[PDB]
Parts: sequence; C-alpha cells; structure tokens
Amino acid sequence: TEDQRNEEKAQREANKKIEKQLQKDKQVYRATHRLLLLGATSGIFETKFQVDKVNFHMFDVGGQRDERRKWIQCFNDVTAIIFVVASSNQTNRLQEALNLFKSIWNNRWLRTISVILFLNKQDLLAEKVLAGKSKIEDYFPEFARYTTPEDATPEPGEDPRVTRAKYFIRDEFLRISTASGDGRHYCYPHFTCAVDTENIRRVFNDCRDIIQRMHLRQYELL
Amino acid sequence: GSELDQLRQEAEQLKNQIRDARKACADATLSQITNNIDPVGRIQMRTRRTLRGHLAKIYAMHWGTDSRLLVSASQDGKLIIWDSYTTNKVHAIPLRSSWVMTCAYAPSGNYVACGGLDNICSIYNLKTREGNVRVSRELAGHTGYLSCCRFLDDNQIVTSSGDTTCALWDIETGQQTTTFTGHTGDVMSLSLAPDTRLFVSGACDASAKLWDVREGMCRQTFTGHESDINAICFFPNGNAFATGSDDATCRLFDLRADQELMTYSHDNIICGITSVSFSKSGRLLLAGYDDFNCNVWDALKADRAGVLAGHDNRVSCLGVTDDGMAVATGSWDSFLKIWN
Amino acid sequence: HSQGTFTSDYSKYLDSRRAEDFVKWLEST
Amino acid sequence: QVQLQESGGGLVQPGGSLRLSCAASGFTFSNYKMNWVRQAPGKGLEWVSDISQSGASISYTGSVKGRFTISRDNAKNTLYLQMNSLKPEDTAVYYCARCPAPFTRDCFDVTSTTYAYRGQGTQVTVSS
Amino acid sequence: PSGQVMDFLFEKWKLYGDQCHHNLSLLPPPTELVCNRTFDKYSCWPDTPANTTANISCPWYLPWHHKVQHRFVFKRCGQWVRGPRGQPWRDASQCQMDGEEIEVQKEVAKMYSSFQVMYTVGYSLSLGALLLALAILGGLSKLHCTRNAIHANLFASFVLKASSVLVIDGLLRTRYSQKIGDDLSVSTWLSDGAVAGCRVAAVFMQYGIVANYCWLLVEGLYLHNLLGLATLPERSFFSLYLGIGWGAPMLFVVPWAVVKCLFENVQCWTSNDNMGFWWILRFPVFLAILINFFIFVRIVQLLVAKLRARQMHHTDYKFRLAKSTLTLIPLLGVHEVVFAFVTDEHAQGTLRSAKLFFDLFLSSFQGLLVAVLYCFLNKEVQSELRRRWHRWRLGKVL
Amino acid sequence: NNTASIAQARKLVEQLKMEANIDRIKVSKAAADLMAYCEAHAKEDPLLTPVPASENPFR
Repeated sequence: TEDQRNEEKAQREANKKIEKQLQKDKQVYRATHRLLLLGATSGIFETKFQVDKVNFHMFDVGGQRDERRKWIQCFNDVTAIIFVVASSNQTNRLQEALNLFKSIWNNRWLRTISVILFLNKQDLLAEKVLAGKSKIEDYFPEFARYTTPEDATPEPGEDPRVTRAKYFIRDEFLRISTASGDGRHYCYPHFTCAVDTENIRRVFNDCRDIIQRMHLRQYELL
Repeated sequence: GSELDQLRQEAEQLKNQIRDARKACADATLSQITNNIDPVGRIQMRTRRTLRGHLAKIYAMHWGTDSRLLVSASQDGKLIIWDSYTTNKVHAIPLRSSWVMTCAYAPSGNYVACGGLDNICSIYNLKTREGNVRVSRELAGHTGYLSCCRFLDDNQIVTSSGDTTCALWDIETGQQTTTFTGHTGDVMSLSLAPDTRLFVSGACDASAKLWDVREGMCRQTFTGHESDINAICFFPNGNAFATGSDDATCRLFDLRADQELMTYSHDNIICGITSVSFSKSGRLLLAGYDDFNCNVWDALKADRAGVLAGHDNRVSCLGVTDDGMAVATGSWDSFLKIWN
Repeated sequence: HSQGTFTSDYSKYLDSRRAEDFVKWLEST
Repeated sequence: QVQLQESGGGLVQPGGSLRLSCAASGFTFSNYKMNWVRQAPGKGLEWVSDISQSGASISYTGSVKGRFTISRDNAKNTLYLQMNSLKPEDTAVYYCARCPAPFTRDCFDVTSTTYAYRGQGTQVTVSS
Repeated sequence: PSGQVMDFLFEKWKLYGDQCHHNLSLLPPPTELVCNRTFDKYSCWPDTPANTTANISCPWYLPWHHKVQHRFVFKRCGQWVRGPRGQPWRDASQCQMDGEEIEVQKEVAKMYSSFQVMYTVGYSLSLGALLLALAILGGLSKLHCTRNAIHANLFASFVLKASSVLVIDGLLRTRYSQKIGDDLSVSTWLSDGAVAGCRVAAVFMQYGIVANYCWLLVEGLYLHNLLGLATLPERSFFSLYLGIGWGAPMLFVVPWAVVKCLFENVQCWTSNDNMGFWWILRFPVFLAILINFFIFVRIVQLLVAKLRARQMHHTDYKFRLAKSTLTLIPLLGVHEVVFAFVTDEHAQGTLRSAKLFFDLFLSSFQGLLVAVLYCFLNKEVQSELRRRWHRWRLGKVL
Repeated sequence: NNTASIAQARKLVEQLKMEANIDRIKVSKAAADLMAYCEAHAKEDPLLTPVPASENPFR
C-alpha cells in the first residue's frame, strides 16, 4: 500500500539524520588521543585538555577495585598507557610497579599499546639515599653491581649515588619492556618535573612518536 | 585466631555434606542418556544482515521482544538501536561516559538501559513527549564497574557490577530495593529466569549462584568451572543454565539435580568464551570464543554442530531472538552480523 | 616520460621503413 | 571447586630451612602459572616467586633471590617452595596463588583480602 | 616534416605523377621514336629509339633525393624490355640508397625489437600480479582501509598503464605490418578513418601514463600528510586525493588532444613532431616525480630518526634501513629522477638508448614490485590469508 | 584473626547450612526432562530446521 511505503520512506530518512551525525562524530573521535592514567564523577574521572590544537582524553581509574584483570580489557584502543610510579615497614611498592607493568606488557589484548611511564617523587628519593644510612639495595641486590650508563644526563644537585639509584629503576622497566616487545609497542620512560607547560608536552611528543611509528608499521617501513 | 580455625574447617566439613549427597544423586550422566538420539548435523548459518554503524568495539547487545529491534552499545561513546529486517537505524543515543560495558532493551519496548566504567546504570526513554531520547534516571549505587543489567518490567531493573554485588533497583524512586551479596569475584553477567522470579549470576570466582528476587537470598551455588565466568544464560524452561568461562569450556548446570550435567570442550580450543545463548528449543548452545569465530554446540550430544565465523575480531556479545528466528553477533570490530 | 618518447622513436622508425618499403614496391612492380 | 590446600611452615630459628607445598585440586594443574604470595604482619600482600606452565621460566623477588627455590611437580599436582637460610623479617603468612587464565603470561593476583584462586595460608615464624 | 615521411612521400609522388603526365603531354608528334615514352610507376622517359642506355635523373619524390640528386637511372627499349619477365624492368641501382645506412637501420631494428619484448614481459607480469592483488584487497574484508583504498587506486592505475601500452603496440604491429597494393590500397591507409581507432588508443595511452604519475604523487602526498600530523586525520580527504589522481591528468591530456588534432596531425598521435607540444605532458611528470623525490628525502630522514632511538637492541641499523628505503622507491616511483634532467631534446647518442633502457626496465617492473612489496608481502595480508586458508580446510575437510 | 573477618566466615557457614537442606532429585529424572523439552519444541525452532524464504524475514 501507499501507507506502508510512506513510513518505510520516513524510516530510511532517519538514516541521513544520524549517519550525517555519525560522520560528524567520526571526525572528533579519530582526532582525539585516548590515554590511560593508572598508578601503583566517581568512577572514571574523565579529563579533557588541548595541546597545540590536538584533543586528548585522560581516564583515571581510581574509582574501581584492585582486581583489574577484567576492566583493563576495555582499554585496548587507547594510544598509550600513562603509568606513574612512586619511587618510594618497607612495603616494597617498587616491585609492585614492576609486576603490574609486566602483566600489562604481556596481556593478550594489550600487545599493541605503548607505555609512557613517569618515574615520580625523586625529591622523596634523593632524601632517602642520604638519610638512609643503610642501602635500599636490600630489595634489589643487583644494584651494587650496576653502574650508570654513559649515555645518561645527570642533572646537578643530586649525587651520583642518587643518579645511580634513579637510572637503575629505569633500566629495570626496560628489561621487562625489551624482553618480549618485538617492535609492536615500546616504552617511553621519563622523570617528573614542573607539571605546567612541561610535563604535558612530554606526553604530546610521545603520542606523535607512537602514531608515526604506527603508520610506518602499516607501510612496513619499521 | 582462636575459635575460628575449627570454623574454617566446619565449613569444609559441611562442603563434604554437599558433595557426597550431590554425588549420591547422580544415577547416570547427561551423555549416556542422550546417546540414543541421533544428532543434528552440519548447521551452516549464513550472514543475512551486517550492521555497519559504530566506531569502536562493541561490548553488548540485546534484542527486543518483537525480535525486530536491537540495542548495541559500543565504546566509542554511542548507543544505537538498529532494525534487524532492513538495515537502518532508528536511534543513535550519545552517552555521557564513553566506556559502556552493557546494554538492555526493556520487554515493553519503551526503555533502554546502559552502564559501564562510570558505575552508573542510565535509563533512557524512547517514547517521550516531544520526541527525543533523554535520560530518565541514573542509578548510582554501585562501587565498581557495571557489567550486566536486565529489566524485569518498566519499573524495576536488576544489575550486576564489579563490586561483587548484584542489586534490584526501582526506576521510579531511583534507589535500591534488594542487594545480592555473596560473590567473591567480579560479577560479569546475569540472566533472568523466564518467569522473572529467579536469576543466576556468574562471577570471577568460578561459581555461578542462584538468586531469589522477591526474598533476596542465594539458594544454591554451582561450582564446576576452573577460571573466571564471562557469560550465563538460562535454558528456556527455567530449570537449567549454561556457563561460559576463560578455561574454554561451557558447562550445562541443572537446578533440580543441583550439579553440572555436561561439558562443552574441545582440545583444539584454548581461548576463553566471551558470551553464550541457547536457541528457542534449547537444542543448540551457541558460544562466542576469544578467537574471531562463534561455535554452535549441540547442547545434548556435546558435539560441535556448526561454526559461524564472520568476524575479523573477538566477538563481545551474542543474542538469539525471542522467536528464535535469528542470531546476532557483535565483536570488537564495528560490526553486528545477523545469522540464521 | 620515457614510454612516450620510446613510442615516438619507434613510430618514426616504422614510418621511415614503410616509406622505404613503398619505394621498394615502386622499384619491384 | 578450585581449592588450594597448603602445608609446611612452622617455628624455626634464623638460618634453618623449611619447605612449603600446596597440593592443588579442582583444575588442570599443568596449564596455569602458579606463584607464591607473602603477607608480613602490618604490611600488604607481597609477591615472592613465579613458575611457568612447565618449569622453564622462573622469577623471584629480589629480596629472596638465591635463598628461595620454587619447584613444580606436574604428576602429583603440587607446588613446592624450598626455603634456605631464612631471615628474621621473613616471618609472614604465605599463600600460593594461580594466574586466573590458562596459557597466558600475565597475572593479576597480588591484591587485597579478596582474591578467588588463593590458598588459605600457612604461618611461617622466624625468631629466637 | 619528421615522423610523417610516408604521407609526404605519397603526396609528392602523386604530384610527380600528374606533373610528368602533363609534361609528357607537351611532346611533339614523332618520326622514328619507336617505343615512345610509356610512363612507368617509378619515373618517366622521353621518346628513345636505339637506346641501349637511356639516362634521366633520379626522381625528386624519393625520401633520400638529397643524396641521389647527382645520379642517373637507366632503362633500354622497339619495346621496353622485360629481363627476368617482370614486365617493367630497368637499372635502379644508382638511385637506391647505400648499404651502410640500411645496415645501421638493421641494427636499430634489432634494438627496438629487443626493447619492445623487454617491457612486454614487464607489463604482462605486472598486469597479472595486480589483478590478483586487487582480488585480495577487494575480497578480504579486514583489509578495507583508507590506506588500502589509495593502494587499490594505484594498482588500478598501473593496470590502466600496462594495458594501454600493450594495445598501442598491438595497433602499430597491425598497422605497419600489412602489404602494399595499389594506390587505392595506400590511400585507404593514409586516411583519417583508418587511423581513428589508433588515435583513440594514443589518448588512452597518454592518459594512462600521466594517471600513473599522479597516483604515485597521491601516495606520496598521503603518506606525507600522515606524518607530522599529530593525530589521525578528521575528514580523511579521499574525495580530494581521487580528484588529483584521475582528474588532474585530464587537465593536461585534453589540452594535448585539442592541439594534436588541430596543428600537428600525423598518422597516429604517437609521433612528437614539435617538442613544445610534448612539454605539456612531461610537465605533470616532472612536477610529480620531483615532488615524490622531495617527500622521499623527508621520509627517510624521519625513518633514521626512528632508528637513532631504540638503537642498542637493533645494533646494526644497516640491513633494514636498506630494506625500508628500497621498498619505498617503487611506491614513490623515484627511479625516474635518475635520467629525468636528461630530457628528450638533449639525449642524442648512446645516452639516448641508455635512458630508454633504465627507465623502461624499471617502469615496467614497477607494477610487479608494488603488488609484491605492498600486497603479497604485507604481514597483515598474510595474517588474513592464513586465517581464510584455515577456515576453508577446517570447515570442509574436518 | 580480625573480629570483622570471623563474622564473615559465620556468614559463609550460615549460607552453606541453607544450601544443604534442599531436596535434590536424581540426574536420570532431571536430565531426561531436558531432552523431553527439546523434543517437544523441536519443530518450533527455526535454527535446527531451516525455513523457506517466504517465511524467513531476513532474506
């Protein structure tokens, strides 16, 4: 009849109402980096910002519980996982950051994601090297047989005893990172500094480095 | 702790009261009763419609009771109500939170729920006055990610979240009515009985419990799996259910026999089962694996009848219509394949 | 490009040889 | 039912040796990545040692490297932890866990008082 | 002119013909003069009795009349003699061109016969390997990207290139391989109707060559846009790249055809009599290849910067950098730049024959190399081929 | 040994005392009910027996 072909025509015209909207939203979705802040609105803590006309999208997952083997599978399409680590009744929290990093790096659904990890609170650690009368190689006994690499940048003020303790943790995450990473995804280690207009730029310069390595593996140049 | 290590052993002495009477009530197995009936054969289903509208991976999907419309929630941030006959969209709802892990279509057809990593079930009204899709309620009581939610009617909805609890809501008042504590791990999926007086819920402690909606008590607990439960679905009479998990094994439990009946495992299958669903008669047990294919199991002979492999990425959901006519499959590529 | 100039040289060659074969036809007939 | 019942562990002077063992029951033991977890009094749960699906890959906490040796017997379905030369700060409650999926290399198990696939505990006490 | 020796020969041969008929009409009525001036098809003799060697000059319609101008053609007659029973007969050994130039023409005949089979193999192995590559990029449903879209237009642009050259080589091995009959069997050959099937294939070739260099440029412009841009592109300008690839050749081929039809009209449109009319197709080729070379430099100096870091576990940076740069030359068609600045005008001697071999070897195997380096050895394509090979065998046999 | 954790174990044994007093029927009379259900609704299932295209709404 004419009447059943009248709302069938009005049903197909509802596509152009929203497939024009889906193509409007496909533009804003593909030009937006989705990140993942995890460290070791009450539940997802979304954060938008803007670095050189580039949209970012943070997610803080502190509203969840600590059995994270299920909800971390949501976070496969992110560009990078920002992984902050506190360097500090010694609970050995620094090994806990290593085992969480080793599980993200070896997760079946997270085998394509790079990690931008920030070694944090070295001001708390540069005190505990001098004020600690014994060593904190009681937890890492392979530290006395470790020297500072020659291709390092020791900023002044900190002792080389503090510089040796600062780069040993950085190589300890790259010993996990380079064991099974096989070119699909890398690790971008940093150290925390003055946050405003210097710490977000390190995320910005690494998120270009991930996408420029992403297309070059699609063309098989890397 | 004094007067406690005997209490920990009094529970294990009482689990032995369970498992011997549960064994004493096993005359035979489900295989050697079934093995006289002849199997179904190769069930070659083909992709009829392919729904191309999302942007990111699809976690959930739920049919309507008219078996014509279907909600699909994807983690691009949008929720799309399809039309399964002619591949055209009737709504596209922009969500507030982008990480949505579940969705539901009300059995009347008026409401649609969702939920995810924002710990909030959000009710949407499809039949509003002016003509729009705006939020009715936001059910904010859970302290963990919301993994599954199902309507009982237009007034109340039962949810399952990652804080090891389930809850019975009331959309008019917006607050809980009955909470269902007792799981140890994160509850991943629930499934209502057809009479909507009971439901089951599989969690990440390898145990699917059975709840009573009007009372709020766990009647019986089903432990036969090895690893975390990812799916659950009742057998269509209301006296059995199948249970997918990460050890690549479905298990058809039974309520009145109070134990496992069959085990749907093949040694060439190693990856976990994302979702499960029966057919209309209950003969077929469809089950989507972590691999990019869906396997039909003959739920009585426990032999793989057919394979439906039309997905380029791990399927995240699985839904058979109320008239049993088709099977919708969603996956982590932006596609919904409808099979029959 | 190099395909077009090879085709041009080959076409000039074919035209010159066809002229020579026409003169050979005039001297044969 | 996934059950992890463990034995061993008792009063010992520092320098002596013990041996812990959990005989697993309820799953295919040869498919999972078993591991040991430690909880000192007043502290959080702490990882100790891994063992791979066969016995190839072995990991340790640095503070127990060289002193502890982990062993797996697949035929008897049990997981050994041979402890040599104990320390007075090694007194704790030891659990054996497993990683929640078969055939995987990642683990999410050293967590709070909720975790499914974990033993009940054996007290190890080192003092004099 | 140049490239039209046959038609100009035939025109002035008709002019020589009716000119000497009119100048034979002048002759006074004769006493004796027994055989009396029968016009042969070659030239025309006056009235001669007792004529054991009669001498007139070589005819001026020949294409080499500047070299045979100072010589005489001989014929003797009662009646004009037929020696080997060919009913006209004469001594045409003086007006015939020399043996050195026909030996040099034999050598260049072997040269053009060796080049023409060199790329016929090259265009055949490309035209087969691309149609198999278009079936993979069309059928296999995971591979539908924006990247594989501009691959598949490039692969369909070498197919338009390689087929349009094999047609115009077949239409020249058809046209210049016939026999020569009467003048009406030659005036039916030098007509605009007998070449109209060949002039369409000339424009169909010249469009297909320039549409190759525009689609090499597009994938030069697409991969350059994807680098330096911080994100994925929003709009994904595939309506803009498909207009540069297929439409910008029509901005240069159409102003060629309406000049080649008006001013410079020869048998087929494959002969470039005027260089200036030939610069309006090298201009979208020089400007395309040069831009591709500029992109090539800037990708490689970025591809080294992604190897200065992560260098200790690479430890060599030589083999794969030599692999990643040699797999980009076919895609950007950077090989053409080596002999680009030696143009058609300046290449004269064996450099001319060396330019037409270095380009024509590599530009014919280029359609083979991009189907191998970007379809048949892409590891995501081999992942999806190994998946559909298993679901066919496990689904049917097991 | 925390007193808040010993009552959680009392919540465990109170649930198991309610799971032990339940009337279980045997498997041979409970597995035979499932194949009796699949047989009675066998012809009303459009996925085992395929459907002609005049009734199938998806083609």
